[PDB]
Amino acid sequence: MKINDDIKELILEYMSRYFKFENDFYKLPGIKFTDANWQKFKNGGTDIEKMGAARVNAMLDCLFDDFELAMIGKAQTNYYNDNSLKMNMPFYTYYDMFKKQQLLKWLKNNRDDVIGGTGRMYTASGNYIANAYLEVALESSSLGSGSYMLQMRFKDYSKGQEPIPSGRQNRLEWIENNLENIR
Amino acid sequence: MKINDDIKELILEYMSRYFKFENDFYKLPGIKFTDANWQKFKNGGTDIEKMGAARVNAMLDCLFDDFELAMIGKAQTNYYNDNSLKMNMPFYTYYDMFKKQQLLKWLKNNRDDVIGGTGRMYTASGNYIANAYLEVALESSSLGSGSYMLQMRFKDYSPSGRQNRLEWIENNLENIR
Repeated sequence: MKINDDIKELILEYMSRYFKFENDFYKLPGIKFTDANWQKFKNGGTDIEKMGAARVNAMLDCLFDDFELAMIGKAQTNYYNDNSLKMNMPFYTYYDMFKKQQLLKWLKNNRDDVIGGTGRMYTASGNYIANAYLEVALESSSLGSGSYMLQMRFKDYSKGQEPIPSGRQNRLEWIENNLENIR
Repeated sequence: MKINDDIKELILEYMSRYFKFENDFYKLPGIKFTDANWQKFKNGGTDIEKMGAARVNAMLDCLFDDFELAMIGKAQTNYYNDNSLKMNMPFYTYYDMFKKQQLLKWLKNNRDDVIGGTGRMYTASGNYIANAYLEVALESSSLGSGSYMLQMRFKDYSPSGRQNRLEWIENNLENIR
């Protein structure tokens, strides 16, 4: 893992995916940007490398599962050592591809260990964004109390938007039928 | 995860495990402390929360595999929500326990997939500390070019072949942290 402009672009990309209103994110405890400093951050006026470590890691902690933070670091290693990848796509897009390949690996090795659920997002005003993402985990990686060592987040980007069913088998089949629609 | 004093204590603990001489670590590119500022950092004079994000994450990147960085964050969630854990032990100690329990899980449920090898550490003077740690990974998690999605590091405080090195790990569970 390396903090740089690719990570700033990744944060801003994922912030826009989960948060309809930017202030629901940038006013969060641990992040707490003023309206002016937020705009400065979005527009390239603030070097993420020199920003406070707690603030940068709080933005990452909000947007990504801890396992996704490991995937970001592993994706960076692949990206910075592959000239074809750097030539063709920005880092955040490569990360989505790395993450999708991890899900394909889970589905291939043991589809029956793949579980999921709807994820919500806490806002600065003390409310929640319903259906912010689809949370996917390997059941065997359970850490107890709804925690999992291997866990990921996806967003449904289809026009069709096939309703995500509640029920273990129906959800696994939904995932398998919407692989091209989730990012 | 969360950057706080528990992480500063964790960095200092792991730095002491892998680096015989402190300057081999704190003078590294991307970390680059002066002798005076390192002393200030070491004895609570520098707030890690306010330090540069790239510097803090470079210290973490050196000391931990990216999968271990995920384990730190998951361990923090368990630790901050369990009053018995906070009462009895500091965070870094709990993290070693969380990590050890992850290894036991791999040995129990993914035994035929457990691979290992010697890890080396790059120093500020441009050389390598050859047997810095035992590297343990799940072969099926391979990312190509010696990279693995699921990978951990252990320090031995006390062998050729896959099932053999596996038996060494199983016989030295109490000797590694």
